[PDB]
Amino acid sequence: EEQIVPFYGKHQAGITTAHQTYVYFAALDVTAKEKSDIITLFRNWTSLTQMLTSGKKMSAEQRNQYLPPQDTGESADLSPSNLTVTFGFGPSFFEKDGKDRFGLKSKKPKHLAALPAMPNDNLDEKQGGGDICIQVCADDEQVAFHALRNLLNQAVGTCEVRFVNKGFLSGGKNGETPRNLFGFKDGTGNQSTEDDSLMNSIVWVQSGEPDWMTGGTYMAFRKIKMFLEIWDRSSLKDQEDTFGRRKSSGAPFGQKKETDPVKLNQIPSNSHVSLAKSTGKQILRRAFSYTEGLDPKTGYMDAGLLFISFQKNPDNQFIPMLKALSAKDALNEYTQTIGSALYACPGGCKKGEYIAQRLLES
Amino acid sequence: EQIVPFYGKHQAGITTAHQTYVYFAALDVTAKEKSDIITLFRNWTSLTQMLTSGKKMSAEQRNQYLPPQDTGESADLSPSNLTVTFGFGPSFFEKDGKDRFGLKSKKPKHLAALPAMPNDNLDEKQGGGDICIQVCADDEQVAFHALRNLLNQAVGTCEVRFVNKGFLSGGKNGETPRNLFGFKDGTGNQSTEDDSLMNSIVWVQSGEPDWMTGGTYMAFRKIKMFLEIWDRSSLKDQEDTFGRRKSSGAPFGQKKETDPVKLNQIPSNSHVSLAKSTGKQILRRAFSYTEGLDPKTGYMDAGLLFISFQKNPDNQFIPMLKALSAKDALNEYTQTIGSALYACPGGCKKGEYIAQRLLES
Ligand code: HEM
Ligand code: HEM
Ligand SMILES: [Cl-]
Repeated sequence: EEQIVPFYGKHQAGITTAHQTYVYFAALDVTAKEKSDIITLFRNWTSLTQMLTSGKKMSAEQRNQYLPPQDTGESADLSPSNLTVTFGFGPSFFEKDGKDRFGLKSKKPKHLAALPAMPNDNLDEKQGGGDICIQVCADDEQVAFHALRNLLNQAVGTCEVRFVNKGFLSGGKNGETPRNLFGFKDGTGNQSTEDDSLMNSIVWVQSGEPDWMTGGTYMAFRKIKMFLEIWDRSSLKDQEDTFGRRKSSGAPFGQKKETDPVKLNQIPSNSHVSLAKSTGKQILRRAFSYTEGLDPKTGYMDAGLLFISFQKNPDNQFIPMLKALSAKDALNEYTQTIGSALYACPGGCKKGEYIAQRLLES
Repeated sequence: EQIVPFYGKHQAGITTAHQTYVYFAALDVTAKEKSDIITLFRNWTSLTQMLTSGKKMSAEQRNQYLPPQDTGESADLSPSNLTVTFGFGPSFFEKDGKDRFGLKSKKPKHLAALPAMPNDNLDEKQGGGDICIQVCADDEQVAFHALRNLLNQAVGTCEVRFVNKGFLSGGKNGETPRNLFGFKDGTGNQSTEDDSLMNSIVWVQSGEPDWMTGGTYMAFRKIKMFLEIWDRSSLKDQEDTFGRRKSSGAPFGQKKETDPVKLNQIPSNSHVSLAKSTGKQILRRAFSYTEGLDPKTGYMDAGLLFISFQKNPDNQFIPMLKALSAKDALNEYTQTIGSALYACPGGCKKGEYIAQRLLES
């Protein structure tokens, strides 16, 4: 065994866990009618995820060769590649069209609502929302896709799949901050995910939420198109100015080191770093780049960021950033948000329990 | 050092060990003069050399008012066995009966659109193209970085026709990589380290324009794979479709993946049976793709970027295509939605540029 990340724990993996290279990110709508159908679904997803992340090798026997294989096979020879699978629920899981579909509204999390419309949104409704999100990460795309596929396979009959995105973010060979598609290092401003205390104040829900959220968090999702062709033709100055860091070093303007503190009065008031840091709030950003062939509409490379961030309180920590950035981020010149969602992520699973058990009345 | 020589007798990325990631693009030349194309090929040479060598694109950082020459996302990354391969389609040589660039006298012997086959549902905008670029690396970000910087240099000269990307992970202990059907992919290929076998299967050695010497032809097919129909099929149906066992990858009746196929032991209509029975060899070097939900099926949109190399597509590849399109069991679970044939020049010598002998220095 080698690249394994415990599935069971105080929290779900794939949040504070070291950033893997690949993500597959899916949203589902529950079409089933009874909570018991959903319990079944969550039960099976638990077994299978445990199996997948542990590197438990599925086969060996597979009796009755007239039956479908229970596993799709393409990961048979592959390392678990730090596979994590994270689950969350959107507003619509709890209340859809003013109806409480599953008797769950009394256990609705404190901060779970659609994100407010923002300026420069060009949201595709079908590229956001959804009853359930599944975030699958691994250091190997094939491993990640294998997981999503086997998980989605189990949801046939109960859910319809709403969207499946995938992305990548390679870190440096020597552990440097991974660079996004704008050539800039991404994640410098995050607090240390290995600092349990900082993660408890930023990410982890500890109280003031339904019990099933304890050791959970909220996940904000934004699919943000990045106009590479316009960016690439911009001067280095314009690029650096857009962010308030230098491209190479990743250092804040005026500072020498990437990890030096940002000096606010040294970067434009309209820079991405400036706007986000002001407001004074912290989130845990854990984004991945995407490319999706040619945009049929522009004829250019369809590319962007799968912005994913975790926060114990999206209203206090994330939305104010979103408000500030959408107003006058210099970055707005080179990006546009085309998908949006907010998910509530349950606390971790204890061995012998299933995901979100405490939410569907065990 | 995860570097693969760019310069050599052949272009890299053909017999070179299969990397995990590919970006596969086609371009149309919109420029009018050969000299524009020479410039394009000259620049692509410098940049490819630079990129594949792991030369870290630096030296200075001045004139902050200019766009940076390099996009930067690969700054911290190993070259990850980056290879970049170039080829040309029929349309490079002749468009509308006219010879666009004075190149028809050096047209390769076998370069034509593949014939339409039964079951084809070709999207014309998912195939053809004047120039293909195949970018492979063990790291998607490195591969995308290369394509992007290469395409960036083509602005003004070409328009991009399509960009595909795919993956195919080999086992932790070097097993044959499995495609999205869970089956090992490439067992039947001869050894790419057997120079003689590669000379008879892949490499052009004579009877072609001189710029093709140590070149090859690249057949491309974008083949959708219906994962949801496959997944619901019995193991028997799956194994029967191919004529090998899923796990071992061994031919029916044999114990080992590399044991010889015994034809009278696998269905008449199995993929392996029909392909082998043509008596012909190709070099398959495919990658899986996923592209989100198909808006039409509502399922995963997934398949194979089938890429194969052969010295003579008319003798080696087309007869396979004929046989398989007729009655391959696999036709139940796949459908070809893009097609192209490209002629790949011989390798570049240091101080020369790609396809120079065709464009005449
Ligand atoms: C929901 C939208 C986004 C939010 C809420 C957001 C938020 C943030 C935050 C909080 C920081 C750290 C600032 C600090 O406290 O020091 C940051 C930095 C940064 N963001 Fe974003 N961001 C968003 C979208 C994007 C996009 C589309 C890009 C494009 C690549 C991007 C690139 C960067 C870069 C390069 C930095 C450098 C600072 C760092 O990561 O340490 N962000 N962003
Ligand atoms: C129509 C395009 C294709 C052609 C021309 C083609 C050709 C071939 C050839 C020549 C072989 C070697 C057989 C032998 O001599 O032992 C082979 C084997 C195989 N093909 Fe294909 N193939 C095609 C499409 C596909 C697709 C879409 C898949 C998967 C979806 C696939 C999966 C396989 C597998 C699993 C094997 C056996 C393992 C191996 O020896 O490579 N093929 N194919
Ligand atoms: Cl699917």
